[PDB]
Amino acid sequence: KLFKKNNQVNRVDLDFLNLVFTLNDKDLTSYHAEEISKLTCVKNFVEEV
Amino acid sequence: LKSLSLIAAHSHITGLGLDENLQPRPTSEGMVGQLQARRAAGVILKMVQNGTIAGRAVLVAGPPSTGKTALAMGVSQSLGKDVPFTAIAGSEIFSLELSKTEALTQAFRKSIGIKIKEETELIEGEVVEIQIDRSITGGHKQGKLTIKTTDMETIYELGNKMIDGLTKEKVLAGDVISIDKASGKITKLGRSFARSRDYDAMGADTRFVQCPEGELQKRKTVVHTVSLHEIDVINSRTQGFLALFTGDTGEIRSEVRDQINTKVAEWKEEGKAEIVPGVLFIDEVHMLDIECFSFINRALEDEFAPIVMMATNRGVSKTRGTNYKSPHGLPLDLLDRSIIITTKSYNEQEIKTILSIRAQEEEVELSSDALDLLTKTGVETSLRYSSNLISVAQQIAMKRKNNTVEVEDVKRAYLLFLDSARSVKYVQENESQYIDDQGNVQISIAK
Amino acid sequence: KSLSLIAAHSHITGLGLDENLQPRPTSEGMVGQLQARRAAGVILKMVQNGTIAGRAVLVAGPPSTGKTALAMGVSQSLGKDVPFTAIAGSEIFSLELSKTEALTQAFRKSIGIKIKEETELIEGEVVEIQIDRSITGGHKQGKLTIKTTDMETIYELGNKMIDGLTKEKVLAGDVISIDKASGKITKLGRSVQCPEGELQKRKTVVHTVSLHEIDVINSRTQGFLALFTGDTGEIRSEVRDQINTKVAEWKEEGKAEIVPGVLFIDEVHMLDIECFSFINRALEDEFAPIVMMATNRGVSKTRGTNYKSPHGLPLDLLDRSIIITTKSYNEQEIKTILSIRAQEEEVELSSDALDLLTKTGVETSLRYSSNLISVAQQIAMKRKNNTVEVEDVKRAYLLFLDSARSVKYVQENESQYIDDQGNVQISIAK
Amino acid sequence: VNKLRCDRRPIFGKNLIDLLTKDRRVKYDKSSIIDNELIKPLQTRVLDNRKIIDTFAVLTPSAVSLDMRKLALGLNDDSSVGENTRLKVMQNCFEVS
Amino acid sequence: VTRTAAHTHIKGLGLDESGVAKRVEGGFVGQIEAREACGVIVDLIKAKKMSGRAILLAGGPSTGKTALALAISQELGPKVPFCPLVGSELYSVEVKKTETLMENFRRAIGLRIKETKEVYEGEVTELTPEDAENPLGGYGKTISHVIVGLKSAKGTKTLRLDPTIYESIQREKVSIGDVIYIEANTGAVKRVGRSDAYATEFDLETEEYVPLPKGEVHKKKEIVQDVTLHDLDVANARPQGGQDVISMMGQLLKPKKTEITEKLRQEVNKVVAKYIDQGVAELIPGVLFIDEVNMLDIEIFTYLNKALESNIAPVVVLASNRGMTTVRGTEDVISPHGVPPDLIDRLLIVRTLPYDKDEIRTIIERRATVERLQVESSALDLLATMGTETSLRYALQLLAPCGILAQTSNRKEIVVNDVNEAKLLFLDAKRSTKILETSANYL
Amino acid sequence: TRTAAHTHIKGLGLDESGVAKRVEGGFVGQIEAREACGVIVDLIKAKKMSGRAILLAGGPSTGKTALALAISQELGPKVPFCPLVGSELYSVEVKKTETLMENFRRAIGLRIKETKEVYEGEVTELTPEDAENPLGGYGKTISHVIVGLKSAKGTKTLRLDPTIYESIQREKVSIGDVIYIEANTGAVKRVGRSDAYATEFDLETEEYVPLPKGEVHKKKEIVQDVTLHDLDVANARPQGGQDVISMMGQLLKPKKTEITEKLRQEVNKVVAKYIDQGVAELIPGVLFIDEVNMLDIEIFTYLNKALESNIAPVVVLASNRGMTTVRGTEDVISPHGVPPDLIDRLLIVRTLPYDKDEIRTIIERRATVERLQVESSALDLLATMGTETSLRYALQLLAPCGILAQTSNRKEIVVNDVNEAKLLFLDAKRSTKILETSANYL
Ligand SMILES: Nc1ncnc2c1ncn2[C@@H]1O[C@H](COP(=O)(O)OP(=O)(O)O)[C@@H](O)[C@H]1O
Ligand SMILES: Nc1ncnc2c1ncn2[C@@H]1O[C@H](COP(=O)(O)OP(=O)(O)O)[C@@H](O)[C@H]1O
Ligand SMILES: Nc1ncnc2c1ncn2[C@@H]1O[C@H](COP(=O)(O)OP(=O)(O)O)[C@@H](O)[C@H]1O
Ligand SMILES: Nc1ncnc2c1ncn2[C@@H]1O[C@H](COP(=O)(O)OP(=O)(O)O)[C@@H](O)[C@H]1O
Ligand SMILES: [Mg+2]
Ligand SMILES: [Mg+2]
Ligand SMILES: [Mg+2]
Ligand SMILES: [Mg+2]
Repeated sequence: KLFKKNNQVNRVDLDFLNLVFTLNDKDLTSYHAEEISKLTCVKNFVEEV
Repeated sequence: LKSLSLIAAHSHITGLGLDENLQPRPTSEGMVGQLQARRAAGVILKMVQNGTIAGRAVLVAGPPSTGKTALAMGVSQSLGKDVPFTAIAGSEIFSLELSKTEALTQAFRKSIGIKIKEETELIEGEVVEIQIDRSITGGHKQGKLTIKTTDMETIYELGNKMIDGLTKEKVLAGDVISIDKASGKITKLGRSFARSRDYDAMGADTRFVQCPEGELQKRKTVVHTVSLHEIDVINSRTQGFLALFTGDTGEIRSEVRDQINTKVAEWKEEGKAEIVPGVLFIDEVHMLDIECFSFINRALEDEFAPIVMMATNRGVSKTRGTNYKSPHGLPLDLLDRSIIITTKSYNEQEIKTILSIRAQEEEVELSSDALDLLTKTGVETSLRYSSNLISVAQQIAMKRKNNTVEVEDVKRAYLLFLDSARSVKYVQENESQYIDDQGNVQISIAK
Repeated sequence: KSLSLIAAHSHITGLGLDENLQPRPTSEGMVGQLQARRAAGVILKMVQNGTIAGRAVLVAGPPSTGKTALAMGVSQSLGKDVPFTAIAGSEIFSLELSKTEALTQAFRKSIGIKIKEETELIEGEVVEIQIDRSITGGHKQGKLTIKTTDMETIYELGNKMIDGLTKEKVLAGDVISIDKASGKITKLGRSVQCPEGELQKRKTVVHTVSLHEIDVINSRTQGFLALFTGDTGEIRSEVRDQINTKVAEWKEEGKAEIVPGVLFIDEVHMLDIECFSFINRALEDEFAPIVMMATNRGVSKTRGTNYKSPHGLPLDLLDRSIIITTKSYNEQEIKTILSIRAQEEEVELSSDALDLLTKTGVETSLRYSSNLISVAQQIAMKRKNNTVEVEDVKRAYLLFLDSARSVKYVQENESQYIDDQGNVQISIAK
Repeated sequence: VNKLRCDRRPIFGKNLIDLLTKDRRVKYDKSSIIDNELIKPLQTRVLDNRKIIDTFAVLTPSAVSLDMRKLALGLNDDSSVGENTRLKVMQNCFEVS
Repeated sequence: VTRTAAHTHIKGLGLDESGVAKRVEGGFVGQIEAREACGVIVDLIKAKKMSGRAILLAGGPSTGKTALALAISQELGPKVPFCPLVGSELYSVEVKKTETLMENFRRAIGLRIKETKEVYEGEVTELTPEDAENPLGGYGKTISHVIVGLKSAKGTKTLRLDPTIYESIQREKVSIGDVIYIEANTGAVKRVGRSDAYATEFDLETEEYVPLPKGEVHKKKEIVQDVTLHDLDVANARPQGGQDVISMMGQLLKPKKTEITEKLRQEVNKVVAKYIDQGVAELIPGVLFIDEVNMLDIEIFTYLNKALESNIAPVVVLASNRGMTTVRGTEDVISPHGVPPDLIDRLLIVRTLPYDKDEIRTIIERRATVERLQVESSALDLLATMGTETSLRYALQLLAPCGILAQTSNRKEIVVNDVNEAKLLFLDAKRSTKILETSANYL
Repeated sequence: TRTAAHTHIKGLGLDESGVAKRVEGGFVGQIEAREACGVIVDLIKAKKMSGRAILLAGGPSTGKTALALAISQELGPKVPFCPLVGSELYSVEVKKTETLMENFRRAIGLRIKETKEVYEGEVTELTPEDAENPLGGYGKTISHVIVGLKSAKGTKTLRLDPTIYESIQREKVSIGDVIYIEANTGAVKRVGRSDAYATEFDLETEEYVPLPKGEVHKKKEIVQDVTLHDLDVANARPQGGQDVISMMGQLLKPKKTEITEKLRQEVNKVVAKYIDQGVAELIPGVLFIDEVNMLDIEIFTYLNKALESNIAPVVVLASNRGMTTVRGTEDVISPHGVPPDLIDRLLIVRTLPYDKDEIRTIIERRATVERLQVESSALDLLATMGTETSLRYALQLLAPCGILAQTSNRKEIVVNDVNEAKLLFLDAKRSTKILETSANYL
């Protein structure tokens, strides 16, 4: 508990930026990753803005 | 550019300076001089690009700082991407986890690559409406779902087993999914853009992608490049892919390797997979155990042996593991099957070009009189030495704030940092102060 | 407590000293060794001061003369609540752990930290405890009666409190202590004890934890098991680098304090040269214990090298260490030491037997006679007389040989004993 | 949310899941054989040897410490493990035989 | 109060802006040449352009090598990573020495990461599920959205959540009146504890109590935390994720070092190479320091040749004392400083001079001022002569015990009689050898 | 088409019951050597003798290994042959003795042949046949179950015992789906739906296989071969997905464990039981250890007791060295590196160096497999160079001469090309002569 003192203040999740990526082969495929990355919805939020 | 931008020992060397006639240029492609050695390396370059020959070794010989390491490194750059290359050291194959024999077998396995191609038939489209009747009649009432794409929209009938399969990974429609044609596998890509405004805080699974364009079902082929080593590690374990990253192989039995060889043979017979001959380079092989030498002698004759090149600067010396002194530091059996390429020490004219071409890499402007003193000190010292002084003199000149490095700053940089030959003298005169092999040292100055 | 039968050092307790640091002739089981006791006392007050850390001191001397007893008297005089670590030179060599990490682990063990925590506890006899099943009106309703001598009040439980009282079976009439902040119950006995006073009291709880104990917990899911099981297995240095900074912040905040314990190494002459090379760097750091090293041998070969360094230690390590020399005991001190052992072992020795035991102690060794003083009591026990006699000392002298006598016997009997070349004659004739 | 979706989506498998099952699945058929009687895996030998285990198992670990089993795995009433995780593990151990 | 072990009186190199070294600065006396030599090293470390460059400073014992190697680390600052290492520490039972050397090589360099997170936190006022009457055919029973109100000191706000993040709340067993922590990025919910005002409700309570969080409701914050690449590699090797019963025993097992493949390192260099292109991350070099390099085997010396030619190779500084000696692991090879000549060719040589007696007298003075004790000048001269007759580090050791004898004599200042008394109780190496030569058993 | 220092060797190149031919299978000269090995091929094909070892000795580049590859070709692909090096015996996982014993049992293979009658095809219909039960009862009683089978070119109707309804219920087959039925063993197997049913649904997750070709009733035989070691590994290794022991298989690491003698004997018992009934066939193989000089005396000792085993196969050894000190003993001196006690248990086959005229034919025969053609003039230089420098040097210079010929666009090697290739690549003697004239430490 003394080492559980506030962390996420200065802590980075490090799992949100995909530096843990070695866990991505279990449930995820190749072509689904390529098409999933190609189909992104970006530029729609810019229009709605 | 994709690699990290921090400068290395040799960052200037890119490719080899040989033309289509293989005649080397005096200064080209980042290198300088070494004409005959560069041509002898280019013969190996076309020897690899041909790919019709296997199981041969070649040696690069020379004294220290003669360009032997910048030679094999230039071969890997001209060889290009997608051609697998393995550069290790002879001291690295000594491991407590793996035996030297198997650790060397993996060193031979990683070099040769395999390209596998596979075709897929998938149905991907955004869903409009999904109807499934339950209590109206019963028993898989044949519901129908409507899949939408930008340029096409159709309605598909759903079978009983597909009714059972759609329940898992539940779909509310309003969604983009992809169904495998062969296995009927359901995959959920993610929600559309109209669903983004529903919640202020949403889970980590959610996401938004554009509707797929074109035909509903497509035929696409995918290409993969996987080395034989990765195949063997994957087949050796229930989960071997984690064993790749964790680095624990487990000393794969040689029994599985033959099965993998038969698999690759069948894949080549079917034409689905083609192999790319790779290159293996071992640096500083003057220190190696004799068991590794014999295992190299035998393992070089197999059907898949990557081309092996090595560099050793030791003269006639005792081999590690035996009392006798064999020439070159290697047994005569390894020298019997091999080809030796010798490198010669650079002259004064070439050293100044090796210097300026280095200042262009460090982006350090030099005066016309700085290369004179740095070259003069470069002749007595080793070429690998003054290259550090070209780096320090830039900072010493930076303290003086003015532009190019002046000669006086080079003299101060040489004064602050001793040469390897001077330290021997300063040690020999001060010997009583430094510790001795016998352990005797005089700490007190007072006598 | 702490059952112990007899130890070599069992008699000497806490060395001996005066406010002037001048040693008494006989003080607390310590005879002889005037200067050595004064220097060891200076080191002791240096540890108690705690202003200086990471200093090495060497204790040199002949075998069986004033060496280990010194460090024993320093450890006992240092007393409880301060760390003291004693490890043999052969103990740091390990197959599972590297010599460097096993050497750093002692440096981490020799420095402790005190952490204080304040809690509010309610303790007392429970006369009546009522607990009710869930109803629509409320989740659970219960009332426990905690009776103490000064005050008796009733508390209404907090739900999960009721799950703690129903979790472990509690019988009315036993004295328990309930922890509000911790959320657990501690039973101190039955009503064996008596209620002292008011139910709720604010107390502070001090915990003495070494740097090693802090280091192991963070490197593992459960590190406290790795403390006892010795499976620790080379904790990362990055974790320790975080522990040091966190401890620094704890010190600046005032929530913890550090105690500069002592690290004693027996048989340092047998340590490998790599460990000697690591100690030099380990001493110069911020957190390090005061190190005391003792070697019997001198002018010998260092393990791991061909050459012979003086005293058996490298000079680079000798620079960092201060050397203390011990002297061989005189005849008048040996009889007093053997008398102290006589008072320790409940052995009655006559003056006539003390003279012979002293003469044999001077002619051969002290460790020998101090072994004989124990054996003669049984030979005297067969005679049923309570006090040992000269004849029993002579019988114990002829029964159990000395080393010098055994060597002189082996030299004549060498033909019977096995030889370095492996030659032996088991046949009597020819 | 735009940056959230721009981050989350580009998760690339370093190789593939299809490369794992592509280099694994065997082209050869099942070929049901008597080799099933030539294997006799280690798990079945524990069942077939039941008599020898029953007769020749005698000695007992005379000295034990109770509640050292719960504390070894880290699952107990108070620990650093999650509250529901220790329960799910307890049920999984309660099921698997 | 404060602890001082043979150090802490050196606050840096103490160099002027022109690069000239003062006679005495920052606890350092003399050695202008070696100081000016290391300042340019610090400048090269700040330049960030050079990688793999190495500079060796070699001198006699107690010449100030290591003390200077701490001074450069003080000059770099806390932001620049500095990893101390000793040659004897590279040998490990778990993994080969080579993987430990390359491992520390990556432990030297470091990288900073910045990312923005938005969090809703506060006390839960009223939370209600919202169920859709439409069956939709996909599910038998579910919820369309879950509305959870949040109360904070500055203001209150109601939120609309998806059924999954509400299922997490149901896993946390949150009830009305308990403070929760909900992050938007990962979507994780954490219960801090019950609100402080509700504590008076029960006489005895198991749950801890915390005050209501400050802030309106929503908060925007970024985290600039910097992390070394090797820590990304270790975090990459051991996953912390998953609820599987296998993963639990994987957390229970002790961490065991393993040899990391070059492929994983290459992938980490790829993703970092992308993040430095987006500008979200900034890579900074760091310095590796090795003491007693002469203890290294010729194998590690050979691997250092290939390691220094790498692009990610950090700047490493080496320090050695002994003169020309047989290299460890070699039979007949004799090389200066105990380093092979091929490696000496790569490094830069800096030499360290001894100290004059008048400088030693000042060293004892400064060590006494940092020691806070009081020394007479007449005894200071004798301590200087004593230090010059035996060794420099012996007088700095002599300053410690005299303070105790002065307290027993109650004198505030050290007197010549005090140190003269301290000399008899404590002997140096030269006297110990002399008495060691003549005695019965090993003195 | 990849060629590494080999592939021009096809078999031993013998003739029928006679002296070996002059040139056959890429072999030139050394008729006595490949003849003596030719007898060893017959000894191995006899499948009688056990633990009989032979050793071929000779200088380097004398064709020692090509003879072992040749007899490996002569035995055939079905006969197991394990290439092995003396350096591979040292392993950190297990002791050298266990690795040697394992490689000794990797040599002998075992073949299994099985003939099973099958019934495959579509399902025309399924109807029960009601008959009176032996003891009177009100409920239904079925005597037999009728199953129709449709395949390409034929059709058939079958009658089965009523116990088939349990297996059919287990396989869940009803109508219009191709099944798999074994004659005597029985039950069923469902391979997949018939192909004509893919059109009735636009989207379905079940694949449709075509009807079986040929008759609905078939009889086929399948032969499977497995080595005894691969058999033992399966016995020692636990197999399960969810089992607790298998659960400890995951998250931990498998490592080679020393196999007990009891398990090996137990496998020998069942292998003998199946070989007595005629279903199993035991074919001994050949073990090959290159560079036996690299073996420690501890392994040489275990070979003495190991070669006297009953199931021990034929092992061929190669040692190029002359009188040497055996590894592990400094004072002991024995020829070839093999201790005299171990030499006593084997037969030595001498090898002789190749003549000049044989060398030229070696290069000219290597040119065909290399696909490169050379003139007669440039070949005469390759002969003299091959005899002076070394044999493997002229064979190594073939590819660089061809690449230089491609740089000069010529399709055949010329004297200028072999000289230019001589200057670029140096042999051992030239390099060792250069090391002496340089003080640079080169
Ligand atoms: N062709 C070349 N042109 C310019 N510089 C070279 C060339 N070859 C080598 N060098 C120089 O040699 C140095 C490396 O020498 P290296 O090959 O490592 O010698 P060795 O392998 O004998 O240790 C580099 O600093 C590089 O500047
Ligand atoms: N000053 C002393 N007072 C009392 N006993 C002593 C003293 N010095 C040594 N001894 C005795 O010596 C024995 C152990 O000797 P020790 O100090 O261990 O020698 P060393 O440390 O050289 O091995 C103990 O049993 C102790 O009784
Ligand atoms: N120039 C100097 N000024 C002040 N103190 C010094 C100086 N040089 C050395 N010292 C002191 O000497 C002590 C030991 O020197 P150190 O650098 O450890 O020697 P080495 O480099 O041989 O290990 C250090 O505690 C340091 O404070
Ligand atoms: N009869 C032959 N005809 C042609 N080439 C041969 C013949 N015998 C051996 N060789 C050549 O010798 C090489 C193999 O030599 P090897 O036996 O490995 O030498 P060592 O005796 O040192 O093991 C092969 O590349 C092959 O080309
Ligand atoms: Mg090199
Ligand atoms: Mg002792
Ligand atoms: Mg030091
Ligand atoms: Mg061979």
